[PDB]
Amino acid sequence: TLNGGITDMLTELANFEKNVSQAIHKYNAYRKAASVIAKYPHKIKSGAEAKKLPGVGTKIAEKIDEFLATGKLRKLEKIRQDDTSSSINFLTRVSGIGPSAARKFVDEGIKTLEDLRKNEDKLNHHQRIGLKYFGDFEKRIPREEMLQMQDIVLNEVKKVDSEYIATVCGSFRRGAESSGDMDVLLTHPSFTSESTKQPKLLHQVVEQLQKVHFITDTLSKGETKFMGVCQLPSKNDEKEYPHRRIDIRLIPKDQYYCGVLYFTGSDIFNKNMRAHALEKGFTINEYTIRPLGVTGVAGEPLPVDSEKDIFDYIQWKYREPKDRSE
DNA sequence: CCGACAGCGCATCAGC
DNA sequence: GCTGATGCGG
DNA sequence: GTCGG
Ligand SMILES: O=c1ccn([C@H]2C[C@H](O)[C@@H](COP(=O)(O)NP(=O)(O)OP(=O)(O)O)O2)c(=O)[nH]1
Ligand SMILES: [Cl-]
Ligand SMILES: [Cl-]
Ligand SMILES: [Cl-]
Ligand SMILES: [Cl-]
Ligand SMILES: [Cl-]
Ligand SMILES: [Mg+2]
Ligand SMILES: [Mg+2]
Ligand code: NA
Ligand code: NA
Repeated sequence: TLNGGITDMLTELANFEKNVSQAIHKYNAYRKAASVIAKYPHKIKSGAEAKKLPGVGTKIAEKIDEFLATGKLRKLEKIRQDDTSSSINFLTRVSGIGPSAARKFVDEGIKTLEDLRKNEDKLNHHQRIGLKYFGDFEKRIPREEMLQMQDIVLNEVKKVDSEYIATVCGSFRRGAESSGDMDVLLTHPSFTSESTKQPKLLHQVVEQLQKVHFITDTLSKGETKFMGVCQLPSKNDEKEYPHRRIDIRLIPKDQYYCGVLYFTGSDIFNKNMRAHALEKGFTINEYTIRPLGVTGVAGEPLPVDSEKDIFDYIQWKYREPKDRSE
């Protein structure tokens, strides 16, 4: 974190374009610049120095010079003062409320935590739970708690069927000392790219986890993806653990590597890798890596038997999960 | 300049 | 009821 | 907002 001041600035600028301006490309431009600068092993001394890095252009370089000289950015100082922008940025922090709903509520005058609570009636199910656990979802999860959660998930899944294989991905698999949430990749021999010999595969698991009171709420749920809430059990007289966000993805067993690659992230890593893939003439999703014909249309899935095989197709040396945190 | 910028599952809605 | 588009995950 | 062709 040699350039934390600069990266935080780029991140605030990113959120602004995302939440207020609804300009996703500017959002990603800022995030890319922040990321590349985050792994830069030197304390940046000038906008020009930073401009040498890919993803950092003239505009961002000018802002870096402003930030390095004054220790702040006028554009942000003004944005921070703007009531609408402020309110819109804040509301988007509730899970379920994005830029559109945020601006929408702000129009109606609903712009504070208090306002949301006195208007639950104006929230869909997901946004309702997000408000309920607003404080909790703001908290980080120490890796030690992730370990306890991992144990519960793997053992409970094993109890449903010994053939299930639950792998904890996301930032956890990347070695992080704390996570924003828990992401679980699920596989079972009965569900392959070729067939679904068994129904309720994901349901059974969700059900069992709810049975033992690990999963407390549901944000969204389908046959292959579950997005909800969970909580570690506390001992007698012991304060309860904060509620945690949990995501579970059931992927075809034979497409495991593409699935684990995707779910391990990071999101920026995935976007960079998938983009590189396109330039190399391939397309990558959580199921497969396919070549791109002359027309540009995806071809048939190429054989994959490891994460490395995917890296090899696009001519990228293998990168351990811990080195994919972009 | 100008087009590209990753990919997709679930919830919700408009139009039929 | 469906399909298609959009918001959200994030 | 940044980049490549
Ligand atoms: O936009 C996205 C979001 C997530 N993902 C993938 C990569 C990411 O590592 C994984 C889990 O998503 P999270 O939003 O949970 N992110 P991550 O676990 O990396 O970080 P955090 O610690 O915040 O949960 O899903 C994408 O491909 N694109
Ligand atoms: Cl944009
Ligand atoms: Cl994105
Ligand atoms: Cl600032
Ligand atoms: Cl695979
Ligand atoms: Cl596919
Ligand atoms: Mg995560
Ligand atoms: Mg997640
Ligand atoms: Na640059
Ligand atoms: Na939100």
